Amino acid sequence: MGPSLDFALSLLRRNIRQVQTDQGHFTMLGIRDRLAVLPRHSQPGKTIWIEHKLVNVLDAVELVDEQGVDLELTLITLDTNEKFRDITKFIPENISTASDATLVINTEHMPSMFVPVGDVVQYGFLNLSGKPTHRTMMYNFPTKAGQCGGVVTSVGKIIGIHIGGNGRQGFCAGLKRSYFAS
Ligand SMILES: CCOC(=O)CC[C@H](C[C@@H]1CCNC1=O)NC(=O)[C@@H](CC(=O)[C@@H](NC(=O)c1cc(C)on1)C(C)C)Cc1ccc(F)cc1
Repeated sequence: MGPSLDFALSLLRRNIRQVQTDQGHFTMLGIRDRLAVLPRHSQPGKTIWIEHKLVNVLDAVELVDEQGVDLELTLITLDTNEKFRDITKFIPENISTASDATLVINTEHMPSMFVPVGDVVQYGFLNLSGKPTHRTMMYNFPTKAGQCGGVVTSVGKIIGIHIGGNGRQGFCAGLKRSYFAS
């Protein structure tokens, strides 16, 4: 509710970017330095649109956890002029569920949008259009196409990235701090 909403708003300007790839429109969380995270499904190429600018991509590396499981997110590094404000400290050391979370969407079509998704609960194994992953979490909210990459936040942590849904529920890849270690 209110507390996750205001924390979510504090991330928006400095860290939550509108992007476009050949696959469509996505929300992108910048984490630190020139490092950001996107859904694998966005399939970033050699350039990517960020806000109004076509930006060269330094690399895109699929995020695979310490158990060898693809998390369906890719870590992208960018030929941006400025570094992102470092939000490492807001990514929890442990994958975290949360009550009354906020999902932040920021795309050209859904700009600066805060979605009260309610409680985010453990889900675990998830088969997303035939691609299996784990460590996912679920919220009973009817998320939509165009919300992938959306940032799931608690009172003061960034807990997940929206990756899929079935029309009545939504699912995020869980985040923990070690995923972003250099
Ligand atoms: C570029 C445009 O594409 C997009 O908009 C990305 C947006 C949507 C957001 C969905 C869109 C709808 N409700 C939502 O919240 N995401 C996907 O579509 C994903 C597929 C699903 O959500 C599928 N769901 C399940 O499999 C699923 C399983 C359970 C359990 O619940 N849902 C549905 C398409 C059927 C794409 C994907 C494929 C393979 C993966 F490794 C990982 C992801």
